Amino acid sequence: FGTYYFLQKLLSKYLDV
Amino acid sequence: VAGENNTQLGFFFFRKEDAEALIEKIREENPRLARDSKILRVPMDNVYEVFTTPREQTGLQGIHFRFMPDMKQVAHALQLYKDAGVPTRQFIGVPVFQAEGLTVTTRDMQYVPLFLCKEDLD
Amino acid sequence: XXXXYXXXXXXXXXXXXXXXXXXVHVFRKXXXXXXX
Amino acid sequence: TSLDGLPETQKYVYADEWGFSRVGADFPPGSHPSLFSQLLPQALFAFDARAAVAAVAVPLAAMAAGYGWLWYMHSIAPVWQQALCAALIGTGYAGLFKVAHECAMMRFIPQMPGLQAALGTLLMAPALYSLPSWRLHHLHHLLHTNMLWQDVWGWHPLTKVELADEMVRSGGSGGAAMAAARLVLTTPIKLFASVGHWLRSWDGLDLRHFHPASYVEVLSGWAAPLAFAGLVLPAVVSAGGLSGFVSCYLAPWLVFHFWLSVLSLTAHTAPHIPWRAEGDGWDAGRAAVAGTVTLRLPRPLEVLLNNANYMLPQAVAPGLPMWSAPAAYAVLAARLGPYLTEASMSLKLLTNHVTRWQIYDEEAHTYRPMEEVVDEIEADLQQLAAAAQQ
Ligand SMILES: CC(C)CCC[C@@H](C)[C@H]1CC[C@H]2[C@@H]3CC=C4C[C@@H](OC(=O)CCC(=O)O)CC[C@]4(C)[C@H]3CC[C@]12C
Repeated sequence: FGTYYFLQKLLSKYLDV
Repeated sequence: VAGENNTQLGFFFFRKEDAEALIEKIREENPRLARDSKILRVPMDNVYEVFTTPREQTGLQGIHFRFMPDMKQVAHALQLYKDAGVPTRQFIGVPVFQAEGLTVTTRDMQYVPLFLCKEDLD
Repeated sequence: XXXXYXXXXXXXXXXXXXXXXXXVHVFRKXXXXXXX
Repeated sequence: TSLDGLPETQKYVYADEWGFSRVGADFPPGSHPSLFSQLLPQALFAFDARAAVAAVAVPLAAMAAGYGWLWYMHSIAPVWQQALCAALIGTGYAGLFKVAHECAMMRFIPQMPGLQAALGTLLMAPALYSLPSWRLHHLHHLLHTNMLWQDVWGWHPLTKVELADEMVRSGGSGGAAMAAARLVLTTPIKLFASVGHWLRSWDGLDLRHFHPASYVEVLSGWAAPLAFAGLVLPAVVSAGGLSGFVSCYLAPWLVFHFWLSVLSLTAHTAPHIPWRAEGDGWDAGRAAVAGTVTLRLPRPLEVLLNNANYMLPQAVAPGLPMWSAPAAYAVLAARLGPYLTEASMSLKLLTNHVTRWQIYDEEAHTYRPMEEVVDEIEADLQQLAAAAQQ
């Protein structure tokens, strides 16, 4: 579980600059 | 049914199995028209009405509506015909049956019933 | 009008020439048509 | 890099044995698959309306022609005419689905992000695919490309030690699991294994796999598929009966899934491509460029599927538009020619995927046939039993 917490975290950081 | 030199004709079958067999023959040569069929049942009322109309108003250059009685009752009709004394094997029209002395009486008068079916007649 | 019949598979004649082969045989002497 | 540097004669005879148009050269470690994006001209990232509208409306017209042809003779058609219409509609939908997969990575019309997300959702719906789960799985693929035990959203190969473990865990090759694996990886149903991928989306329909600040977006993503299979799928059946469903929906579905599965399977599988676990010799640029394959199509199919086979021009440049994917490839062979790999449409390639390349062994680092592998690990079971009789 929580298997996409981190990828989505980083994608949000980078695409919403 | 299309023919030669621009001819067509309408049909009216006293037993729906005749038209069903006709479109089963249609399926033999045309599957589209055989899926495009639907079976209608109307009295002689409006077909007699359209008989009493200008046929070229709806489009006529050789469309001759005819009837098609079943062969059972026309055979019974012709055996009636030739048990009288003049033996032939051809018929005119659609066979109707009646009986002498027979007449259906109402509360007011004695009307005459007409039977297309010798079975129902007798 | 009238139509002639002969109980033979019975043949029929209109005043094209239907043949009621015991099925049917729509002779001509192709039912590709409809009302308009 | 598995059959790396040696005379090009034997790599060419290998390419002819396998149906491959080329075998790659040597690639050194320490690189980034985004490096070679610096080569492409600054006009290959251009935007234009006509190419995109063609890319969306051409497979649309293919599908529409197929439907019209079918509804013209809805069910009176013979079997192979039905197969032709099914194949045509499935190919048109594969093209529309590639347009979808483009707008999912935000590189189709970045000018309108909302309109393009709505377009991607609408076009993914008829195939029962959720846009955000697809995007997550595709990024998770790009990150772990050809990595062992890590890229499960691609064609993860079945290895040897795990199959021996299952062999012991089932108590022979007569259980349901072993028979299922055999029948799925041996017959042409493998060419449809993408169906299983479709069942691995909907991650249990469980929001506990995602980031909380995304819940309201993930659920809406599962909405457009469900709504479809809740509204349209009934109507069709209602107006077409069981057969009328196996005709206008299920067959184009199997066509699109065939196209998807074969595209991926031939894009990232080959005997000259090893599958290393990272730490034990993995690299990004290496497993990206060296461990890949590009397939050739007839230009009709290439204008239909919308460049559906050019996966590397957009793996070196994740922001490269779709009508420029061939042109960019024109540049790449100019620079990395010796390291590229290529192949063509051939039933021989598929037959070797079906019968020859079935089990991946990490010792020889290549693919082997399944019956030989299964008899030989039965022989190794005989060996370990011989070591176990005393
Ligand atoms: C019936 C058809 C014509 C219409 C479309 C139906 C789909 C929306 C259904 C059919 C198969 C379903 C899947 C079948 C199996 C599962 C596993 C199930 O989850 C689990 O079993 C949890 C994990 C576990 O038990 O180990 C529920 C989600 C999912 C993906 C289902 C999601 C919804 C799916 C794709």
